[PDB]
Amino acid sequence: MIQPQTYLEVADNTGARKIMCIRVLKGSNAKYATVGDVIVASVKEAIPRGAVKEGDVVKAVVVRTKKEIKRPDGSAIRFDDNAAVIINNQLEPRGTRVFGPVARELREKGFMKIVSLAPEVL
Amino acid sequence: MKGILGVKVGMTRIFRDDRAVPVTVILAGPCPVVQRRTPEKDGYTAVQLGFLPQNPKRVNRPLKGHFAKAGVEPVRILREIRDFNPEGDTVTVEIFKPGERVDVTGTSKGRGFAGVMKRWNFAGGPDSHGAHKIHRHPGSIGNRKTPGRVYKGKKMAGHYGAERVTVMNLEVVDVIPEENLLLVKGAVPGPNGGLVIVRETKKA
Amino acid sequence: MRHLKSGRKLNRHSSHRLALYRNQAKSLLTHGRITTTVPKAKELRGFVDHLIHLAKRGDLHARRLVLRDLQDVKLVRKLFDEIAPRYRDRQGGYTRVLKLAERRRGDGAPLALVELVE
Amino acid sequence: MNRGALIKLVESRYVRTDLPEFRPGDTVRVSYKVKEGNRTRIQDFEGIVIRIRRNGFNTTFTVRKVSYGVGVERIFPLHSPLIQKIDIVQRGRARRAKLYFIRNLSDREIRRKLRADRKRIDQDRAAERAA
Amino acid sequence: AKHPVPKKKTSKARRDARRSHHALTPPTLVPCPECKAMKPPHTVCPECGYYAGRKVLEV
Amino acid sequence: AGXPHKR
RNA sequence: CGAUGUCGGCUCGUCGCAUCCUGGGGCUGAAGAAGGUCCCAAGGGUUGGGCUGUUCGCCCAUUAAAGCGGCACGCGAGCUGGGUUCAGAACGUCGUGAGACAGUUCGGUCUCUAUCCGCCACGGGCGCAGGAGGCUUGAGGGGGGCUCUUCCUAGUACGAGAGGACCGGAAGGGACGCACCUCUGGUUUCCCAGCUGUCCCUCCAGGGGCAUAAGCUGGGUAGCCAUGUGCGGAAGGGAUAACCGCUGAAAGCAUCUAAGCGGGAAGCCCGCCCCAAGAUGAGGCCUCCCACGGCAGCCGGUAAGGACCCGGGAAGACCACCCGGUGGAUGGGCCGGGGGUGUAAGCGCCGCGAGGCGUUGAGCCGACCGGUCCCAAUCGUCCGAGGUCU
RNA sequence: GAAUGCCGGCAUGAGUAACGAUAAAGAGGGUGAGAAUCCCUCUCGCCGUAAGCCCAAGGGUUCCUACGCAAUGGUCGUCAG
Ligand SMILES: [Mg+2]
Ligand SMILES: [Mg+2]
Ligand SMILES: [Mg+2]
Ligand SMILES: [Mg+2]
Ligand SMILES: [Mg+2]
Ligand SMILES: [Mg+2]
Ligand SMILES: [Mg+2]
Ligand SMILES: [Mg+2]
Ligand SMILES: [Mg+2]
Ligand SMILES: [Mg+2]
Ligand SMILES: [Mg+2]
Ligand SMILES: [Mg+2]
Ligand SMILES: [Mg+2]
Ligand SMILES: [Mg+2]
Ligand SMILES: [Mg+2]
Ligand SMILES: [Mg+2]
Ligand SMILES: [Mg+2]
Ligand SMILES: [Mg+2]
Ligand SMILES: [Mg+2]
Ligand SMILES: [Mg+2]
Ligand SMILES: [Mg+2]
Ligand SMILES: [Mg+2]
Ligand SMILES: [Mg+2]
Ligand SMILES: [Mg+2]
Ligand SMILES: [Mg+2]
Ligand SMILES: [Mg+2]
Ligand SMILES: [Mg+2]
Ligand SMILES: [Mg+2]
Ligand SMILES: [Mg+2]
Ligand SMILES: [Mg+2]
Ligand SMILES: [Mg+2]
Ligand SMILES: [Mg+2]
Ligand SMILES: [Mg+2]
Ligand SMILES: [Mg+2]
Ligand SMILES: [Mg+2]
Ligand SMILES: [Mg+2]
Ligand SMILES: [Mg+2]
Ligand SMILES: [Mg+2]
Ligand SMILES: [Mg+2]
Ligand SMILES: [Mg+2]
Ligand SMILES: [Mg+2]
Ligand SMILES: [Mg+2]
Ligand SMILES: [Mg+2]
Ligand SMILES: [Mg+2]
Ligand SMILES: [Mg+2]
Ligand SMILES: [Mg+2]
Ligand SMILES: [Mg+2]
Ligand SMILES: [Mg+2]
Ligand SMILES: [Mg+2]
Ligand SMILES: [Mg+2]
Ligand SMILES: [Mg+2]
Ligand SMILES: [Mg+2]
Ligand SMILES: [Mg+2]
Ligand SMILES: [Mg+2]
Ligand SMILES: [Mg+2]
Ligand SMILES: [Mg+2]
Ligand SMILES: [Mg+2]
Ligand SMILES: [Mg+2]
Ligand SMILES: [Mg+2]
Ligand SMILES: [Mg+2]
Ligand SMILES: [Mg+2]
Ligand SMILES: [Mg+2]
Ligand SMILES: [Mg+2]
Ligand SMILES: [Mg+2]
Ligand SMILES: [Mg+2]
Ligand SMILES: [Mg+2]
Ligand SMILES: [Mg+2]
Ligand SMILES: [Mg+2]
Ligand SMILES: [Mg+2]
Ligand SMILES: [Mg+2]
Ligand SMILES: [Mg+2]
Ligand SMILES: [Mg+2]
Ligand SMILES: [Mg+2]
Ligand SMILES: [Mg+2]
Ligand SMILES: [Mg+2]
Ligand SMILES: [Mg+2]
Ligand SMILES: [Mg+2]
Ligand SMILES: [Mg+2]
Ligand SMILES: [Mg+2]
Ligand SMILES: [Mg+2]
Ligand SMILES: [Mg+2]
Ligand SMILES: [Mg+2]
Ligand SMILES: [Mg+2]
Ligand SMILES: [Mg+2]
Ligand SMILES: [Mg+2]
Ligand SMILES: [Mg+2]
Ligand SMILES: [Mg+2]
Ligand SMILES: [Mg+2]
Ligand SMILES: [Mg+2]
Ligand SMILES: [Mg+2]
Ligand SMILES: [Mg+2]
Ligand SMILES: [Mg+2]
Ligand SMILES: [Mg+2]
Ligand SMILES: [Mg+2]
Ligand SMILES: [Mg+2]
Ligand SMILES: [Mg+2]
Ligand SMILES: [Mg+2]
Ligand SMILES: [Mg+2]
Ligand SMILES: [Mg+2]
Ligand SMILES: [Mg+2]
Ligand SMILES: [Mg+2]
Ligand SMILES: [Mg+2]
Ligand SMILES: [Mg+2]
Ligand SMILES: [Mg+2]
Ligand SMILES: [Mg+2]
Ligand SMILES: [Mg+2]
Ligand SMILES: [Mg+2]
Ligand SMILES: [Mg+2]
Ligand SMILES: [Mg+2]
Ligand SMILES: [Mg+2]
Ligand SMILES: [Mg+2]
Ligand SMILES: [Mg+2]
Ligand SMILES: [Mg+2]
Ligand SMILES: [Mg+2]
Ligand SMILES: [Mg+2]
Ligand SMILES: [Mg+2]
Ligand SMILES: [Mg+2]
Ligand SMILES: [Mg+2]
Ligand SMILES: [Mg+2]
Ligand SMILES: [Mg+2]
Ligand SMILES: [Mg+2]
Ligand SMILES: [Mg+2]
Ligand SMILES: [Mg+2]
Ligand SMILES: [Mg+2]
Ligand SMILES: [Mg+2]
Ligand SMILES: [Mg+2]
Ligand SMILES: [Mg+2]
Ligand SMILES: [Mg+2]
Ligand SMILES: [Mg+2]
Ligand SMILES: [Mg+2]
Ligand SMILES: [Mg+2]
Ligand SMILES: [Mg+2]
Ligand SMILES: [Mg+2]
Ligand SMILES: [Mg+2]
Ligand SMILES: [Mg+2]
Ligand SMILES: [Mg+2]
Ligand SMILES: [Mg+2]
Ligand SMILES: [Mg+2]
Ligand SMILES: [Mg+2]
Ligand SMILES: [Mg+2]
Ligand SMILES: [Mg+2]
Ligand SMILES: [Mg+2]
Ligand SMILES: [Mg+2]
Ligand SMILES: [Mg+2]
Ligand SMILES: [Mg+2]
Ligand SMILES: [Mg+2]
Ligand SMILES: [Mg+2]
Ligand SMILES: [Mg+2]
Ligand SMILES: [Mg+2]
Ligand SMILES: [Mg+2]
Ligand SMILES: [Mg+2]
Ligand SMILES: [Mg+2]
Ligand SMILES: [Mg+2]
Ligand SMILES: [Mg+2]
Ligand SMILES: [Mg+2]
Ligand SMILES: [Mg+2]
Ligand SMILES: [Mg+2]
Ligand SMILES: [Mg+2]
Ligand SMILES: [Mg+2]
Ligand SMILES: [Mg+2]
Ligand SMILES: [Mg+2]
Ligand SMILES: [Mg+2]
Ligand SMILES: [Mg+2]
Ligand SMILES: [Mg+2]
Ligand SMILES: [Mg+2]
Ligand SMILES: [Mg+2]
Ligand SMILES: [Mg+2]
Ligand SMILES: [Mg+2]
Ligand SMILES: [Mg+2]
Ligand SMILES: [Mg+2]
Ligand SMILES: [Mg+2]
Ligand SMILES: [Mg+2]
Ligand SMILES: [Mg+2]
Ligand SMILES: [Mg+2]
Ligand SMILES: [Mg+2]
Ligand SMILES: [Mg+2]
Ligand SMILES: [Mg+2]
Ligand SMILES: [Mg+2]
Ligand SMILES: [Mg+2]
Ligand SMILES: [Mg+2]
Ligand SMILES: [Mg+2]
Ligand SMILES: [Mg+2]
Ligand SMILES: [Mg+2]
Ligand SMILES: [Mg+2]
Ligand SMILES: [Mg+2]
Ligand SMILES: [Mg+2]
Ligand SMILES: [Mg+2]
Ligand SMILES: [Mg+2]
Ligand SMILES: [Mg+2]
Ligand SMILES: [Mg+2]
Ligand SMILES: [Mg+2]
Ligand SMILES: [Mg+2]
Ligand SMILES: [Mg+2]
Ligand SMILES: [Mg+2]
Ligand SMILES: [Mg+2]
Ligand SMILES: [Mg+2]
Ligand SMILES: [Mg+2]
Ligand SMILES: [Mg+2]
Ligand SMILES: [Mg+2]
Ligand SMILES: [Mg+2]
Ligand SMILES: [Mg+2]
Ligand SMILES: [Mg+2]
Ligand SMILES: [Mg+2]
Ligand SMILES: [Mg+2]
Ligand SMILES: [Mg+2]
Ligand SMILES: [Mg+2]
Ligand SMILES: [Mg+2]
Ligand SMILES: [Mg+2]
Ligand SMILES: [Mg+2]
Ligand SMILES: [Mg+2]
Ligand SMILES: [Mg+2]
Ligand SMILES: [Mg+2]
Ligand SMILES: [Mg+2]
Ligand SMILES: [Mg+2]
Ligand SMILES: [Mg+2]
Ligand SMILES: [Mg+2]
Ligand SMILES: [Mg+2]
Ligand SMILES: [Mg+2]
Ligand SMILES: [Mg+2]
Ligand SMILES: [Mg+2]
Ligand SMILES: [Mg+2]
Ligand SMILES: [Mg+2]
Ligand SMILES: [Mg+2]
Ligand SMILES: [Mg+2]
Ligand SMILES: [Mg+2]
Ligand SMILES: [Mg+2]
Ligand SMILES: [Mg+2]
Ligand SMILES: [Mg+2]
Ligand SMILES: [Mg+2]
Ligand SMILES: [Mg+2]
Ligand SMILES: [Mg+2]
Ligand SMILES: [Mg+2]
Ligand SMILES: [Mg+2]
Ligand SMILES: [Zn+2]
Repeated sequence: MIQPQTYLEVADNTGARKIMCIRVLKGSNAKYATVGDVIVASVKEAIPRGAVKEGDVVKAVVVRTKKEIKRPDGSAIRFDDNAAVIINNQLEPRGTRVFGPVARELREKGFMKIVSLAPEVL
Repeated sequence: MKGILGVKVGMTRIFRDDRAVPVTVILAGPCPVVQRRTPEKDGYTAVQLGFLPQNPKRVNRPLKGHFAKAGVEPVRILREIRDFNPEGDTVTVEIFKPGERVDVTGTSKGRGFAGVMKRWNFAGGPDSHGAHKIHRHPGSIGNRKTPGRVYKGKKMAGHYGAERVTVMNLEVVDVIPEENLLLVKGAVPGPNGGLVIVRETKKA
Repeated sequence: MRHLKSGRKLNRHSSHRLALYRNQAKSLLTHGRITTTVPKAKELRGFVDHLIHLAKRGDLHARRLVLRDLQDVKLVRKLFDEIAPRYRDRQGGYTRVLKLAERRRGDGAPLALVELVE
Repeated sequence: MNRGALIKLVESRYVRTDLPEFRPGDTVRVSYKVKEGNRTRIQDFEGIVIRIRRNGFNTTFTVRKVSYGVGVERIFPLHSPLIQKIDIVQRGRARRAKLYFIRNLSDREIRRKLRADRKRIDQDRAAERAA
Repeated sequence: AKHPVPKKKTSKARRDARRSHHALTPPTLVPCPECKAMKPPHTVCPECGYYAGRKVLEV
Repeated sequence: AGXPHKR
């Protein structure tokens, strides 16, 4: 449940640290973004000399949420933060690493690169 | 147009192909036929179904005479299923198989006098910024001198629920003939213990 | 909505309502029979039937439990020594409520008696 | 009729009795059958059980873990057929029935608050001496 | 608000039509099987003190 | 770098 | 002018169509794709932000689209009160001055009680020619009506290439709607535990009040719920719009038309869901009572039935509705289970002690699922047909 | 017959709003024609830098006792300033 104004950690080495969702790229008027949904974001905090810098308007895919996501098998999974991975217009990651676990929902949603770079897929 | 009377018993989930499927459990049969509606005599076609046995001590004479002509023990409720003429003289859950698709009718839970926010999902008022005793009020209800009145059907506060509701196209997940049970995926109107009607769907 | 909720409110907040029940319990267990309004009477039944049943157990844990409501040690003694023994073979139902025929004058309220059973 | 018995009757085909009893505060490894791309796998999830909400067949339990610097909580139905096995890896003694407070604690604060439930540990070791 | 107020005096006919629902229903009363007095059903008889066939209360 | 920063 | 509250916002809509999108078309300087432009179409839809009192507008990020207008520039006995529009104050400017300025600036009392119409809900009465208990037909209303992406067809037709379809077929969404509580997530005013201060019971131990209308804190059943779950828009039939025809004169040719007949829209009718015989045009079917006594009328006693009263209820403001009333499981208790809390008190043992260990998943324990006549629905009363005329 | 006329009487709104701090009550026993409301007892709750006590102002018999309840008391009243 990410929506405009929501801050997210960036789980990659793109240089970003914190992004604030400014749009949920899901149809005409999606209220929320969950795992696997792409957002548009402003970069609110970056480390010096990165691929992205503070003030960039980037796209990112939500890779884990503090709201638990439910699964057709009757189980759920929840994380301790909202994290996302900065991507390009071809849904490819813009960094070389991703940090922390990601939700397996990314695989079925079409983000095979990120899932591979993930240390754990839960 | 097969149909059967039932009582809603409660909800659960079962597992089916490593997938959790929320179900609501309905006790349907057995349902004797007590009167058949014919085009020759009644102008249409239907079966009057009985359901749930009744203590004869509390069945009055005119009803007792009705059951008698049918050859049926006294029953609690009588409901008709329209355009349905079962070959037998008793309808059970076995008229439904798993994977079929049904419409379920029940009486929704009664909320009594419901405000405009619960009944009609109105937005109410602000909760600060000067809002003055209107937090749950409906707002304007009209215009001014033209038309100088309120439309019929204007959404307002009033009784909500305890009405007939049909939810449609529910998958029949399982049927347990030994206990007249019927598992249906999803949500069925009404409280546990209420009277439901299960009919073959009208969705193609 | 009030769907499947147990418990009268009796237009008292939570600590006043518990105190109402405790004071009525003391009065019933003291006099054997008391007059109240019908709604209060109907609520007393459960509250007192539990204290009596605990008195049937008789152990020290029961006494301290019952003391939490009744507070009066002599009263509990009468409950454990005199009242509870006469119910030893009775499975619940230690209290009865019978309605009275005349209402109060000043507020028309319907009255009932609540008594301990024989 | 007894509506409650009818529901328990519906649930009886799916009730499991092979899984070990455990309590909040116990550290646990759940072997869980997942599907990834084509095939299906067994992925272990090991952590402290922070709650067990009971509803007969519909009872569920939450297991919390720190994975690569991120807290992960996972909820499992206790009678889920996707559960291959559950290995008790440690018995912890809690004083609460729900342990959400360990979300705000460091690793050494948790270790100090949830210490080994020596009693039930002895019980496990006394069993398994079944012969 | 802006203080709503009757626009016209209610007519004799109209205020009496309002009151067509105000007649009291007489108290419902059964005879007491002991003393034969008229009393409300399901109450202890206030005349002889009996209910359910036995003496319950002093009159 | 929490948590929002000032700078 | 013995008062028609004046901008904007919010809330709630509803209508028009000169149509923003979606559906159907003709022309194109239409290869395809994507456009342009005109015609038909008002069913549905028509996003979230920054600035500003703003309407408007500009901008950011999206979108199928971010339509324009009416309804007293819709809506202050619905809310707001930022602007404007009293009294205070100041700036620029004008005036000798008092003062003044659709110039600016800071501040600045928006009235508990709805009689009538109207609207949302719910009853009472009478009627529907015997009196009743059931089950129904549906005249006529109302609700609903949205849409995108990806894949297959097929990198095919078209195209130098870039690019890239029609038709047909799958899958997955967004917003909205109805219902629901198994799951996820709330609440859960006393369901359990822990805690501080104080006063008290009874000194220890154990407890009770108060600290909020829960003292505080950690939890939390049923219920009510959404963030959660199911399901819905349809399909289909029919008649049409623009538009395209078949056959065809008048008018030897031609012409969709004058006779006749096709095709053709998210739109119209039906279909789906809900209300519904006060539909006074008051419908239909099944069943029950039965022709009573006394001078289309009266008074009585009754029949079938119903009401009263009572125990209650996921029904409910009252009313109504539904269930039950001893031939009974309706509520209360009690028992069993569930569920919550998380190992009571007492005792024993270890420690100088705070405590710890065992007894012990103990004790307590709302509503949920059941059982059990232990308590209470005692006993009764009053209404209620004899059926108009051709 | 009108002057938002004057004085008085009586209507309507209506058995409606309200009955004046949300500190809170319950039972038993008295009294009496009559009692939720007066007296007594027990239980409960509220104030306690007061919601307790003592002066001053102002008020002017409101103090105490007996006997009463038409009106006054926002209900009742056997009680009371
Ligand atoms: Mg990093
Ligand atoms: Mg840099
Ligand atoms: Mg910066
Ligand atoms: Mg990256
Ligand atoms: Mg990290
Ligand atoms: Mg990997
Ligand atoms: Mg199955
Ligand atoms: Mg029934
Ligand atoms: Mg129902
Ligand atoms: Mg029904
Ligand atoms: Mg209902
Ligand atoms: Mg209700
Ligand atoms: Mg409301
Ligand atoms: Mg709502
Ligand atoms: Mg609702
Ligand atoms: Mg609603
Ligand atoms: Mg709102
Ligand atoms: Mg709100
Ligand atoms: Mg508020
Ligand atoms: Mg105000
Ligand atoms: Mg105000
Ligand atoms: Mg107001
Ligand atoms: Mg307010
Ligand atoms: Mg007006
Ligand atoms: Mg106006
Ligand atoms: Mg008009
Ligand atoms: Mg209703
Ligand atoms: Mg409905
Ligand atoms: Mg489907
Ligand atoms: Mg069965
Ligand atoms: Mg019901
Ligand atoms: Mg509510
Ligand atoms: Mg409420
Ligand atoms: Mg109940
Ligand atoms: Mg109740
Ligand atoms: Mg209570
Ligand atoms: Mg109250
Ligand atoms: Mg009150
Ligand atoms: Mg009170
Ligand atoms: Mg009251
Ligand atoms: Mg309190
Ligand atoms: Mg006492
Ligand atoms: Mg006595
Ligand atoms: Mg009394
Ligand atoms: Mg009382
Ligand atoms: Mg109890
Ligand atoms: Mg009685
Ligand atoms: Mg009475
Ligand atoms: Mg009185
Ligand atoms: Mg009174
Ligand atoms: Mg159940
Ligand atoms: Mg793995
Ligand atoms: Mg850890
Ligand atoms: Mg500790
Ligand atoms: Mg410790
Ligand atoms: Mg231990
Ligand atoms: Mg107002
Ligand atoms: Mg006001
Ligand atoms: Mg007013
Ligand atoms: Mg007038
Ligand atoms: Mg009037
Ligand atoms: Mg008059
Ligand atoms: Mg008159
Ligand atoms: Mg008159
Ligand atoms: Mg009237
Ligand atoms: Mg009235
Ligand atoms: Mg009446
Ligand atoms: Mg004027
Ligand atoms: Mg005037
Ligand atoms: Mg005027
Ligand atoms: Mg006026
Ligand atoms: Mg047009
Ligand atoms: Mg279009
Ligand atoms: Mg088009
Ligand atoms: Mg040309
Ligand atoms: Mg084209
Ligand atoms: Mg075109
Ligand atoms: Mg339209
Ligand atoms: Mg429109
Ligand atoms: Mg703005
Ligand atoms: Mg800002
Ligand atoms: Mg402008
Ligand atoms: Mg487009
Ligand atoms: Mg906008
Ligand atoms: Mg406009
Ligand atoms: Mg105009
Ligand atoms: Mg408009
Ligand atoms: Mg104008
Ligand atoms: Mg203007
Ligand atoms: Mg206006
Ligand atoms: Mg206005
Ligand atoms: Mg106003
Ligand atoms: Mg305004
Ligand atoms: Mg107005
Ligand atoms: Mg108004
Ligand atoms: Mg309003
Ligand atoms: Mg202001
Ligand atoms: Mg202002
Ligand atoms: Mg301005
Ligand atoms: Mg101003
Ligand atoms: Mg100057
Ligand atoms: Mg000058
Ligand atoms: Mg000059
Ligand atoms: Mg000025
Ligand atoms: Mg001016
Ligand atoms: Mg001006
Ligand atoms: Mg200017
Ligand atoms: Mg200025
Ligand atoms: Mg100020
Ligand atoms: Mg009115
Ligand atoms: Mg009002
Ligand atoms: Mg009028
Ligand atoms: Mg009626
Ligand atoms: Mg009849
Ligand atoms: Mg009938
Ligand atoms: Mg019908
Ligand atoms: Mg119709
Ligand atoms: Mg009509
Ligand atoms: Mg229609
Ligand atoms: Mg449509
Ligand atoms: Mg291809
Ligand atoms: Mg190509
Ligand atoms: Mg081809
Ligand atoms: Mg080519
Ligand atoms: Mg297609
Ligand atoms: Mg809509
Ligand atoms: Mg709804
Ligand atoms: Mg529900
Ligand atoms: Mg609901
Ligand atoms: Mg729940
Ligand atoms: Mg539940
Ligand atoms: Mg929960
Ligand atoms: Mg839940
Ligand atoms: Mg709950
Ligand atoms: Mg308690
Ligand atoms: Mg303790
Ligand atoms: Mg201290
Ligand atoms: Mg204490
Ligand atoms: Mg003492
Ligand atoms: Mg002590
Ligand atoms: Mg105290
Ligand atoms: Mg205090
Ligand atoms: Mg207090
Ligand atoms: Mg506080
Ligand atoms: Mg406490
Ligand atoms: Mg709490
Ligand atoms: Mg909670
Ligand atoms: Mg939702
Ligand atoms: Mg859908
Ligand atoms: Mg041609
Ligand atoms: Mg031709
Ligand atoms: Mg020709
Ligand atoms: Mg023609
Ligand atoms: Mg045609
Ligand atoms: Mg053709
Ligand atoms: Mg056609
Ligand atoms: Mg469509
Ligand atoms: Mg109907
Ligand atoms: Mg009729
Ligand atoms: Mg009907
Ligand atoms: Mg008509
Ligand atoms: Mg007529
Ligand atoms: Mg007729
Ligand atoms: Mg009829
Ligand atoms: Mg017919
Ligand atoms: Mg009731
Ligand atoms: Mg009743
Ligand atoms: Mg009622
Ligand atoms: Mg009825
Ligand atoms: Mg009935
Ligand atoms: Mg009955
Ligand atoms: Mg009966
Ligand atoms: Mg009876
Ligand atoms: Mg009966
Ligand atoms: Mg029962
Ligand atoms: Mg029972
Ligand atoms: Mg009850
Ligand atoms: Mg249990
Ligand atoms: Mg348990
Ligand atoms: Mg211990
Ligand atoms: Mg112990
Ligand atoms: Mg020692
Ligand atoms: Mg337990
Ligand atoms: Mg207990
Ligand atoms: Mg139990
Ligand atoms: Mg349940
Ligand atoms: Mg029995
Ligand atoms: Mg009798
Ligand atoms: Mg005169
Ligand atoms: Mg004159
Ligand atoms: Mg005059
Ligand atoms: Mg005047
Ligand atoms: Mg006037
Ligand atoms: Mg004058
Ligand atoms: Mg005058
Ligand atoms: Mg005068
Ligand atoms: Mg006068
Ligand atoms: Mg005079
Ligand atoms: Mg006068
Ligand atoms: Mg007068
Ligand atoms: Mg008057
Ligand atoms: Mg009057
Ligand atoms: Mg009234
Ligand atoms: Mg009254
Ligand atoms: Mg009124
Ligand atoms: Mg008032
Ligand atoms: Mg009132
Ligand atoms: Mg007041
Ligand atoms: Mg008061
Ligand atoms: Mg008062
Ligand atoms: Mg106060
Ligand atoms: Mg207060
Ligand atoms: Mg206080
Ligand atoms: Mg008491
Ligand atoms: Mg009292
Ligand atoms: Mg008293
Ligand atoms: Mg007395
Ligand atoms: Mg009194
Ligand atoms: Mg008294
Ligand atoms: Mg008093
Ligand atoms: Mg006294
Ligand atoms: Mg002090
Ligand atoms: Mg103090
Ligand atoms: Mg004076
Ligand atoms: Mg007096
Ligand atoms: Mg008096
Ligand atoms: Mg008097
Ligand atoms: Mg005198
Ligand atoms: Mg007075
Ligand atoms: Mg008086
Ligand atoms: Mg007064
Ligand atoms: Mg006297
Ligand atoms: Mg005195
Ligand atoms: Zn008698």
